[PDB]
Amino acid sequence: FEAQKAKANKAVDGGGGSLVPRGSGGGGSERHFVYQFMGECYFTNGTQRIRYVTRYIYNREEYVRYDSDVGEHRAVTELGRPDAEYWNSQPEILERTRAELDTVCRHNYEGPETHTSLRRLEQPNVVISLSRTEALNHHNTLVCSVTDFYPAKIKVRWFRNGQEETVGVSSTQLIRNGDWTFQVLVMLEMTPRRGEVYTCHVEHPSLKSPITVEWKA
Amino acid sequence: IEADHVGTYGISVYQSPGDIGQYTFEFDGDELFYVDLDKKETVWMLPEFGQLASFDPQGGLQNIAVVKHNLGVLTKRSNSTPATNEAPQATVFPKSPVLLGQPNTLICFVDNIFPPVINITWLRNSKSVADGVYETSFFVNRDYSFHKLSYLTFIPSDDDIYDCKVEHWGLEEPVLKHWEPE
Ligand SMILES: *[C@@H]1O[C@H](CO)[C@@H](O)[C@H](O)[C@H]1NC(C)=O
Ligand SMILES: *[C@@H]1O[C@H](CO)[C@@H](O)[C@H](O)[C@H]1NC(C)=O
Ligand SMILES: *[C@@H]1O[C@H](CO)[C@@H](O)[C@H](O)[C@H]1NC(C)=O
Repeated sequence: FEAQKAKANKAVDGGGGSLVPRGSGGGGSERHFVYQFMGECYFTNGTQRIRYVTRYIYNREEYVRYDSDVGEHRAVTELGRPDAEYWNSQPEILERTRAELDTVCRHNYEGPETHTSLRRLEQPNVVISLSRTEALNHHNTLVCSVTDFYPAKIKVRWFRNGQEETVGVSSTQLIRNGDWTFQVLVMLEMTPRRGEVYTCHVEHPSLKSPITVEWKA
Repeated sequence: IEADHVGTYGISVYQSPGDIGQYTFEFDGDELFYVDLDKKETVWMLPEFGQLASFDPQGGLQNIAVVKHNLGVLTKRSNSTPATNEAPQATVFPKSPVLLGQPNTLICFVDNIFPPVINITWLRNSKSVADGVYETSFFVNRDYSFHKLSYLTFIPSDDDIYDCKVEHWGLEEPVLKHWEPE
């Protein structure tokens, strides 16, 4: 499936208007300039409610925009007015953009995105360990690592040779790794006793059944 | 805002001083691919993905031109106001749990980068090591700043140590994020 690209409209002439002072900055930099365009379009409940928003950012300020619930370009800041008006006047420009909600968004979801992103199921690796310095004193931690998984929805739980325990339980946040996989760490403040069997319950990403790992006696 | 899945596409970034460009497609915080502007080719991060979907590289080159144009303008249209530098963060952490001798990847997460001109160098006991090293495209943040990732393919041993080196015009001097299995 070929993905469609969001197009950026050219900025009108742009004579070079002198924007009166604002609230700049400094104390350690040089002279640099950054431009940014992005065709972000929000999906919700399948492809039933999409919302397309193209934003153009100067330096670090959105100066011009196009909202799907508006139906046209609206200047987010004065230096946008030039662009917002011209682009809203050319059917060649404004009707093409107005069309990206389907050509550059519904298209991609239903095409590439479904046969790609939406079908990404990477099962989580799980193993428990022993941390927290030395033994009985106030230090005796059990860590259950849940790694290399995707999608992000996941549920992890501890178990003391029987029931679910919640006290002394701490789990990191999502923790993205950048390569389309997540990993989350779950600690457990405890004390090992003869016969005690702790287990770590993980579930979802790609497990048709909740997996479990035991840490014997 | 309010939405299950979010598809970020045609992300086009360009910097005046340096003719610096980046063209990317993102999905739920993850990079679908980036277009090498030099080689002029779509590079997917997930090769499996590349085998099921495709993208015409000229589209990206095509957008940079626009972005490139549009910049000069705003530049002009703005009495030439420069962008203000920022101080980036840094978090290192292993892809998977540390297990001596067994291959692992050290991750160096940098957020709040701006402008998108940063230097990230891996330090093994103070020895600027370069190889088995990988880096990601700049990621978009809400406040329009960015965050990038670097990866160090290494072998863990309870002796040597490491240090992710970050340099940015926003920091008086290189920030050192230290990580070690001990
Ligand atoms: C344009 O830039 C010059 C140089 O910074 C500045 O002195 C001047 O105030 C700006 N134009 C205006 C609004 O006077
Ligand atoms: C909308 O449908 C999607 C199906 O992909 C589902 O995940 C979601 O829960 C539904 N709406 C909500 C948020 O309840
Ligand atoms: C990054 O590396 C280049 C290579 O010479 C150097 O010119 C530049 O000053 C460095 N910037 C920083 C401090 O990150």
